[PDB]
Amino acid sequence: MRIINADGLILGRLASRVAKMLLEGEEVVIVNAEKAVITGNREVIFSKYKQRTYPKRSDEIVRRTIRGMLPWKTDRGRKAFRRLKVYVGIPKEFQDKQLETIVEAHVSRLSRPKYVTVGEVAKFLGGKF
Repeated sequence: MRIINADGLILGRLASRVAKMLLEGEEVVIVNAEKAVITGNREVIFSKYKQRTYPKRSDEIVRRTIRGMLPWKTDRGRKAFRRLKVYVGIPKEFQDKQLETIVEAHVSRLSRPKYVTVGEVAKFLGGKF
């Protein structure tokens, strides 16, 4: 399996790359889901997700975003989605494992980064975490 640390990764980019991994047969675990980021204006992002509510918890938001990038309705999409596990923080079983990142998804690769974390969106919506 491949364990990805979502800390500082742009949600959309993270989701697109992970969807491809799942379709290619890889088992993917995402940790620190609440630390992934969404670029844009804070009020606009909050409003957008407020209208969608749809999961309100960080891990669920990340899971749903990835589901939308897969051929969900098909048999190939369902099988791929089954190989995904998402968690907030880093559960005990993954604390001493190698955590990978996705360089292309780093928000730090942006010149003028404006963003909020998934956790901040979850808190705003009333999610547990």
